Amino acid sequence: HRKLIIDTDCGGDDAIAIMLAMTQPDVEVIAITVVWGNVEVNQGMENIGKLLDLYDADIPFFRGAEGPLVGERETVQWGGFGSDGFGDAGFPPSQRVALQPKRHAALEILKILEEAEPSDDVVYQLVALGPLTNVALALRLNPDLFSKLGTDTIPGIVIMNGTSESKGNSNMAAEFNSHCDPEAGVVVLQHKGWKCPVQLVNWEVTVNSPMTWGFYDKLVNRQNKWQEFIEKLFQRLEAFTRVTCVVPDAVAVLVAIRPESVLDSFLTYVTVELHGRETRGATCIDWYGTEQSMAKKGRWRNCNVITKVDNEMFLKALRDIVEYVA
Amino acid sequence: VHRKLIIDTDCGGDDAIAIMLAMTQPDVEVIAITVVWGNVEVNQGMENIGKLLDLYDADIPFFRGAEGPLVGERETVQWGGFGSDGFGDAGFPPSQRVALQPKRHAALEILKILEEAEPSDDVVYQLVALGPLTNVALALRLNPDLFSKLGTDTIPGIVIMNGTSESKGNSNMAAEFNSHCDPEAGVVVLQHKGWKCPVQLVNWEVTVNSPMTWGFYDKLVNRESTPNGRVAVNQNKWQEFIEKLFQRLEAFTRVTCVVPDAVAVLVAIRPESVLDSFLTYVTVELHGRETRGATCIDWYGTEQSMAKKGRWRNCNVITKVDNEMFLKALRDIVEYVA
Amino acid sequence: VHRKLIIDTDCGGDDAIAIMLAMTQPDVEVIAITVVWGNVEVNQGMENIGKLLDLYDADIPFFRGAEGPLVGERETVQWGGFGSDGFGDAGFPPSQRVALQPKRHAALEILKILEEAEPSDDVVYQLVALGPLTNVALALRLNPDLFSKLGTDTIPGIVIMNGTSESKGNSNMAAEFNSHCDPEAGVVVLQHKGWKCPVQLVNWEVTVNSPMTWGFYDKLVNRNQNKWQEFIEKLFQRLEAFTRVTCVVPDAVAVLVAIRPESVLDSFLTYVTVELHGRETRGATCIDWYGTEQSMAKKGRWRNCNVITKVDNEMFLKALRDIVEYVA
Amino acid sequence: VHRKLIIDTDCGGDDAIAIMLAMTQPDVEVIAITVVWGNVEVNQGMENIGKLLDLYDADIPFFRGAEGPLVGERETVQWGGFGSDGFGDAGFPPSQRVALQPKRHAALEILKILEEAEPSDDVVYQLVALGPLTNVALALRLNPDLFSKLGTDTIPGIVIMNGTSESKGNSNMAAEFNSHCDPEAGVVVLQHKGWKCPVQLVNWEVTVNSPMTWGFYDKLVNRQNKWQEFIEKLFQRLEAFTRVTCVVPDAVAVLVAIRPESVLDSFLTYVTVELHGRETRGATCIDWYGTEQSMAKKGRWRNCNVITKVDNEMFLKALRDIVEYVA
Ligand SMILES: [Ca+2]
Ligand SMILES: [Ca+2]
Ligand SMILES: [Ca+2]
Ligand SMILES: [Ca+2]
Repeated sequence: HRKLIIDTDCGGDDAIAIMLAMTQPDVEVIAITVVWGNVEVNQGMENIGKLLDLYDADIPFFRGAEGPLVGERETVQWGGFGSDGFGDAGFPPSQRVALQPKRHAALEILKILEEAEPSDDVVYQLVALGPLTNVALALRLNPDLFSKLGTDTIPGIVIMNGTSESKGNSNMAAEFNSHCDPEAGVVVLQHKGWKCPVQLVNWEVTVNSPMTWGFYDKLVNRQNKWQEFIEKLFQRLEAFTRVTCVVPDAVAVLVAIRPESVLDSFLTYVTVELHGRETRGATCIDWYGTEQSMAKKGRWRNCNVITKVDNEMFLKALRDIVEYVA
Repeated sequence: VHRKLIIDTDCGGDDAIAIMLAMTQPDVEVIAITVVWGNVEVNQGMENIGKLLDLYDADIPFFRGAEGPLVGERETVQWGGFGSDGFGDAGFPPSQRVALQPKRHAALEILKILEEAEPSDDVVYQLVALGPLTNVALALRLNPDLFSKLGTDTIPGIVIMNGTSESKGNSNMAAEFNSHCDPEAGVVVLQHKGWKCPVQLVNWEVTVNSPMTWGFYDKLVNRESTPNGRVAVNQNKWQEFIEKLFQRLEAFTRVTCVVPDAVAVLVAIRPESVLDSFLTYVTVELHGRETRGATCIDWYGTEQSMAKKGRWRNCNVITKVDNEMFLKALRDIVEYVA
Repeated sequence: VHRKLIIDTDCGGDDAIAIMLAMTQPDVEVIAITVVWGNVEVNQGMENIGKLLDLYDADIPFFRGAEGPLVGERETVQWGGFGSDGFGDAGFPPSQRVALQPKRHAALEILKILEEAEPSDDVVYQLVALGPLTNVALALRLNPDLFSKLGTDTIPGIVIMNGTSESKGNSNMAAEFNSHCDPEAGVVVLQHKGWKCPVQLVNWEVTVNSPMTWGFYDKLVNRNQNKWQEFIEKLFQRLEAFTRVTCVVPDAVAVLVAIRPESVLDSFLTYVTVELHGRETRGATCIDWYGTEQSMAKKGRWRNCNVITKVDNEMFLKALRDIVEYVA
Repeated sequence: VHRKLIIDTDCGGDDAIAIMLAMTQPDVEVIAITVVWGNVEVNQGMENIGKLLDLYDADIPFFRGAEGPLVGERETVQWGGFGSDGFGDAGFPPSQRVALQPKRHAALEILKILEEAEPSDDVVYQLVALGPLTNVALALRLNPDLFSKLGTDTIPGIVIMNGTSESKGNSNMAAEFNSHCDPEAGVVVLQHKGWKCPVQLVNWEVTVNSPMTWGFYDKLVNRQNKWQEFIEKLFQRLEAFTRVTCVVPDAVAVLVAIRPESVLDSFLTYVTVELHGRETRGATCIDWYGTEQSMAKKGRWRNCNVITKVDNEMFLKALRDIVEYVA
């Protein structure tokens, strides 16, 4: 049984990803932590509330950082999902928002880790679907508790972050979440004491595991109440971009909870550039480094670069979202 | 007007003189000491603060903070001017106070103090930072709103010993130690929205400009001679401690002795000691090769040019401190009766 | 179309194969070889070119160029894959051609050749750069206008073995050797206004994707030799001992792209530049994958560079095969 | 000692006063003027030098140099303090000298001059740089060895108006214009091995500390002769824009080159230019506390004399000498 903390900036693919986690057996989302990114934290809170209304779930969700770990944001809000990142769909506003605790998301990660009881029946995982600010902030406050995540075998942290080929979608080199907070990425990747290397679910690997617009049409039944919500959520994205639809965060959640969906990967040293002009936020990957090269430069195999996900397993998981009975 | 201070510190020789100055001034109360990495490691820092509070018998609580920069490995080296422990290698008796202290991270303690703070016309809270800004930045990103509880519209909420005014760097060619230790933290502090008063930047050059003479020092610690020659004759426990604390620094460098952190504490509690300053936009360079940690100052920026760049006057660069008031405050340390 | 090539080079093992390729292809004539620092120092490079031209008894002139980057000390290290002289440590007889060469800096020679050139659609001049771009940048800064004499509206004037398309850096984590050697020079080349055709970027990954097999190599070198095969066996002997299923010969791929444009099976035309200021990414190749006409105009960007993504391996092997079968 | 100067310039208002100072001093001869981009474009610059030489009837040759930085697009803006042409928008008659000038790029002219230079104890050669260092850097990478012909063991071969001593940047927060214009070029000049004497750095703050008064200026232009009339016209926009003191930085640099006794204070140490900072690109980095052992450990040496005080009295007298010149 997996217990997940999902850290998110609450866009359309974040919603599909959360839906995937909540409709999979032997998985329980125990907290949702909101971070700035594609929409502002206040709007994010509203989005999560609307998504949890749909499920009637009593999962607690928390306000996190409104900007980067260090300095003004150097990225722009995309707007691909619409002005609220959620379809501008007219969902009824949620009464869940005001009920939520005041605790900063970072302090909540720590509280959950503190209260966590790892055994072989119950494993805890953090999946990060937005800029890493909340996670970095928690890490520098109490680094030790992060060893409670994962197993020697099961990854404690999976992140939707960076590139494997520096096809940047934010600047020329850097992926959005990474570019949003490069400092936070360094803190996550440099951290000592993960039980398993960070799993890097990067842009290119999600591009190569998309859904077809044809598949989408069938998903949304071109109706039970889940398909209706997905149609409304994706309506702006659909008008703006529609042969394939890339749903990155959902790929990340799939990697976390079905590790067999990883068909190919490369375990090596990875870090984030902080200081370049065109390359701030770039993912730097030691492709050729030997154990002897790394020792010399104080590197180590800290990151598993995911290079191929099983598309078939992904589609089935999406299919499972719309067939879910509580 | 009573001041309640939080002092964030990396626990070197000049940090000790600064805390001594805060603790011996009337209408001032140090309510918490938060320890940060810098010239000594946090563990050693804790031991230093404990030895300093033994001297006073003070029950001020102190807290372990960050062991390294906000982001990445330290890019500075430990100076060693005050000795291997940054505190004289003097054989002070180890303190029993250390083990008694609460486990709380220093950052969470700043937030707790701010949360419990009850500012009024008669009570003002101030944060004086005497080391790398890591703890402060960390507290700031967790709960930025609480920081408006510091200061008044008139009295500065934050005074930092940090940076340069002329980029005479003492860590690399351009950057001062504390700034260079954690440039990212400095950006967080200076870019923060909602300080009641601009950050007061007590920089390297203004502290160099307000030093003590070795001759003054000799009198501070009751060395005399004639007769015959230089020896301490009837030292109080404050002078004895100061003599032991500075003994390595003295052997390494000894006409003037610069005590930067003490100057910053003076600025915080006696604002009339600021003879000259320049209010403008200041930030810290994060990305240069030779200039990482540099203090960048908008010397010629107008209201118009700052508006167009998303700048504002966020920092008061202190350029002259009253040396006479500084010496008197040091004098007041050795004359203190509880 | 008769091609006249200027080959700028740091005179390593793959540089030699590349030059051999140019010199054994019909309707191609190498008219100058300009030497640049890189995997070997300029003096050693001069010696290498001399020994290669001895083999052919070619009277092609060759020139000393920059001994270091456009700006600052080198931030790369000499690889040593081809041996201590970058040329097999093979005991080739030293060349008498070296002392005969003109004193002219390589940069000023590029300018002289461009000045004397009569370009038409029958006779095209092409610069192929196989090393750090120092000499080219330096020439470009001094007389940028003359560089329009290279190429056609159809045929590329400049082809460079440079950069990555995927930031699999072989010098630091992100940057390829030639690019990391001189990132400033790379910006000068890619930012230059007035190329008739975009710069062709023969990057690391595309050359990795078009290698030779060690088996192919054994046949190339006949495994009763001829003089070309003997020289290739000796040139690659250290590389072979150090690394030997596939052998990557990047500079040869670049020369192939310059003289047989039909070997480019796939490419992407967009805006490309080189990072100057990153800590881990100095020398990185920055490629505008998603740039549109609207986004590029706002950013002062334009489609300046053709990123080569697949070369025809079959055409490549045939061209290497043609080296060892050459009769003057 | 007879001095032979090459003056590298971006042709603004203080560049003109500076060149006028060089041309009106005894035992000085300007033998070439090399034009570089900066406050005005090279084409405009050429026009300006031509108008200045018309005034003197001088047959000094001048050359077109770099239109932009050594590497990448300019990251600075044209100031416009001296007006739209950097020269007063004054209506000076256009010069017939421009079309006569050789086509040689300025960089290759520096090399030709150095190649033909004949140093002796009677004749010393100096390069004074009054703009972005692009031309000088470009000449240095092409043929570094020739640059040892400049100077003496005692007399500086290169004097530059460049950088800051206190990082009071007038282009960004940290950097001075010329330095910010071309940081890469500054590294090339400062890192060069083989100068006979350290580079003399005539920086922004020391020139601010040796200005002229507007009152002095009034007396200078006779508030009249052909020299004064020209100076009044050249400074007319600057005067309307800014007018107690008027800073004339390039003139201070020329003064330091030709009257070394005007340097009242300086500090010899290791200096370089930041290439990679966001806010500090173009900053002057100075090793204030470096020692002989500390510098050796880090591959540094004393490559640069940071000028910290110039004799204002000597400066004013030299300006005074401009308007009293008889050929
Ligand atoms: Ca997201
Ligand atoms: Ca301190
Ligand atoms: Ca090569
Ligand atoms: Ca000028």
